[PDB]
Parts: sequence; C-alpha cells; structure tokens
Amino acid sequence: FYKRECVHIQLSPTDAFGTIEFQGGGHSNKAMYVRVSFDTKPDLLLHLMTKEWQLELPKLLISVHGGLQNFELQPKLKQVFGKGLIKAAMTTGAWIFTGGVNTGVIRHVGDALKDHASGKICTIGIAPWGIVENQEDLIDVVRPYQTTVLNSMHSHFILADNGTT
Amino acid sequence: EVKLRRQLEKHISLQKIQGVPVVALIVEGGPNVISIVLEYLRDTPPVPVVVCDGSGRASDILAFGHKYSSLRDQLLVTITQAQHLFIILMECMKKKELITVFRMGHQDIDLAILTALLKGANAPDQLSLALAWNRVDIARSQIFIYGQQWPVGSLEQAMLDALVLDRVDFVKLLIENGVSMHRFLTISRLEELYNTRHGPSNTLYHLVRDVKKGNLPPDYRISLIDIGLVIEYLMGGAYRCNYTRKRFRTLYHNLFINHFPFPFHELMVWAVLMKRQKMALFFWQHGEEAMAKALVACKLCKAMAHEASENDMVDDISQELNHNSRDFGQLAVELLDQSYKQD
Repeated sequence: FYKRECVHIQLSPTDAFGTIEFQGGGHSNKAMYVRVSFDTKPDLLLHLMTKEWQLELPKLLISVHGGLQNFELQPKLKQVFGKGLIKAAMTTGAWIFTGGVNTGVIRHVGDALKDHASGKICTIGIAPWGIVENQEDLIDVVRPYQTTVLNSMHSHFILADNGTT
Repeated sequence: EVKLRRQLEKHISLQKIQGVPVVALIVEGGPNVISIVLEYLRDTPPVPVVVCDGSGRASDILAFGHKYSSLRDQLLVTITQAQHLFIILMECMKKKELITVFRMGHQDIDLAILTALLKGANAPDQLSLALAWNRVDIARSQIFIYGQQWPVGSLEQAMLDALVLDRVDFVKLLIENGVSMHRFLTISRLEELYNTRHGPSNTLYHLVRDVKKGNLPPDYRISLIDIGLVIEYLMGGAYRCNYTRKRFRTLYHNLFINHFPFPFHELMVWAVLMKRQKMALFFWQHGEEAMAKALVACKLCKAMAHEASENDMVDDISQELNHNSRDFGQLAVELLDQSYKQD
C-alpha cells in the first residue's frame, strides 16, 4: 500500500519500501526503511509511523540538527551529553529525529545511544537517498547491508529522493 | 666485549620472526652513554631510545629534545668539554624525533615502550606485532587510528592467524572492529584450521585413527568427511552428521558459495573439538539457537571424557568431564529457566 501511496523520484514511481537489518556489528539492529520523495505528505508519514510500523505517539518529540563534518568530540562535554540524552529519551519515551548518515555528529550520537542502549528508543533517521552507501542493495525484504553507509543504531529510517548525490 | 655484544645483538635482531624489534633504555649515565646513543642510531635505523628522569646524560638528551631545533650558553654551562658535548648533541637533537621521550604524560613505562617500538618499527605490521605481544590495549589505542590504510585482504589473513592462536580477546576486538565471520569463513580456511598443529594440543588425531580402522599416512591431511565420522562416533546412535550428507558431498567434490549459513555452529564445534573453552563460550554467546548447541557440547564433551578414560589418556579428562560438559549443561539450564520466566 505504501508503494502505491508514496512515489519516490524527473519523477519516478514507488521504489524502496524495504526494511534492512544491519547485521554487521554485535547487534543486528533491525529497523524500518522507506525512501520518500523530496515532497512529503504529513498524513502519509504519520500513518506509516503510527500504524504501519505500530509506534505509539510520544509525549515528547526532539529534532536534532548538526554539522555533517566529522570532528572529535570533547570528553568532558560528551560524557554529560550522552548520559543526559539517554536519560531524557528513556524517561520521555520520545522519538528522536536525527540524520540517517553515519558521518558527522550523528555518528557520536548513535554511538552514545548504543553505549546507553544495552529502553528500545524509537529513533527516526532521515538522510538523503544519495548518501546511502549501497542504494541498489535495498531494492520489501530483509537486506544484510553489511557495515557511506548509514548508522545501524537508528530505527524507522526515512529518505528523500534527491536524485544526484 | 662491548663491540662483541653490539655485533651479537645486531645479528640476532636480523633473525626472521618479520624482524625482531629492539629497544634501548638509558638511565642517566656519563658521556659514554651519549656516544652509545649516537652509535646505536647510526648502526641501524631501528634503534629507538627512551630517556629517563635520571639526571646526567639522560638529562642532557632530554634538554636537547625539548629544545629541538641562550640555549648554547646553558648547554655549555651544564657541560673543549662543551665542544665535545655539542659534537654529539647536534646529532641527538637532529634525530630526536626517532628517539622516544619520557617524562612525568606517558606515566606508564610499558605504554611508552609499546609506543616507542611501534614508532621505531614503522598498519598490518603494527597489528601483527600487537597480536604477537598478546596485548589488546596497545592495538586498540595505537594500531587502531582513523584513516588507517588497512590493505584489502591482509586483515582476513590476520584474523585467521589469530584464530589459530588462543587470542580470544583479539578476535573479539576484530569482530567489534568490523571483521565479519559471515563472509570470511571458507571451506579451505576451516580445513586449515582443523589440520593446523599450532596452539594447544588436541586428541583429535587419536580419534580419527581409531575411527578409520585402516592404515593411514603419517600426519595425513584431515578432511571434513573424517571429522563428520568422528562426530557420529562420539554423538551416539542415529543422528547422521551434516558433513556426511549427499548434498554436502556434492559441494565438497565440486569445490575441491562455500560460506556456511551458520558459521558460529561450525566454529563452536571446532573449538570444542580442540579443547578450547573460552572460544567455545564466546561463540556460544554470539551464535543462534544457543541451547541446542549447548546441549550438543555437553554430550560431546562427556563422550570425549569417556573415550579418553577408556584407553591411555591422562588426568586431563577429569578436568574436562565435569568442568566442560557440566558448564555447558548448567548454561543450558539457566537459559531454559530464564526463557520460562519470560514466557
């Protein structure tokens, strides 16, 4: 139903709409994956997240924006940052919007989440379709997607059809 | 005496390993120590030296390194004598980069030695040296750095070499570093692992000789059909081995895509067969359908202990019988209890 309802790009129909499990590291970290177009239908995404993926509406919502450049993180700042973010997310049971690209601040965020995971925080990674390491691999069926590749920790992935990278 | 010692050390360092590294440590000392530093640097490129807090020649070399390249007057005051000292000080300061530096950062002397050796050797070689030293910390801190070249194909060979040895923590580090058994393992690799005699001794050869019941070549190559037969012998009646199957036999004949769907099972079987407890526990941790293979391991270890007790063997069976099979049985029981608790 999603493929017919959602069309991902001049213009291209449907495509993608297949979850991939990142069985590269210690944790497989099964997650959803859908490649939406640049234009988005709020109702479609809301229904897909709430109903198709069976995710309860959170009492809190967080949107995080950071630079794509990869830089070292200060130890003292990161120690407090990761713990506080994990505690707040667990207490609120809230969705976290983050970039789907591993490179950049997201990387540290995902690592921090991983170090604080082992709550089943329902994150949402949104990254350009072009940034995907192996766009053709996804092609709806489980995909190995050996571990630029997207972060494995984030779940409920969405992507935009930006054409050329 | 001194010349003979230096020549013998240099000759020994040339022995194939690749080459055995050499590190020199200096605690203060007279000007002869400084001349020895210069001679060691000149003799071979790999002559790292570590300075010590002890006052004396070591203090002079540390001051020269700190100055790198007023100062001349201070050096002369500290020291014809000044000119003689400067004649060696110029070389020491010029080549100060190669020489290691120690102070009261880098508090750990062992860490300083490891870093100095890694820098002097000049990273497949660094990873190999760390594995040889059996030190995961140095490899993680030093061998693993962003932008590492990591040539394609050598890492798998290093993984195989580690598997041959009992460096379980190194295997864990490689797995956490992105080394995947899912694609690495191949039929030939598993055959080599089974046939290799390196590492702790195992009694598999005795069992194979007993099973075949026919004259066999000395140190004859051990194939997977034979190990399947041995597994059938030990496991008990019925329960045909997966190795001794028609489809696998067809695959084996064609080969000699050669990657097992459940490599953890075969790796666990191999580890238990060769009497390696820690590897078996780790592979039990990470595999799938763990309880089944835990029970299989308990049964197989009990069979091995009985077989060893029956003929010849040593007291090691007592260590195995009730402390290898028993451990797996208890693990399976605990897993069952937890599963019942949850649902």
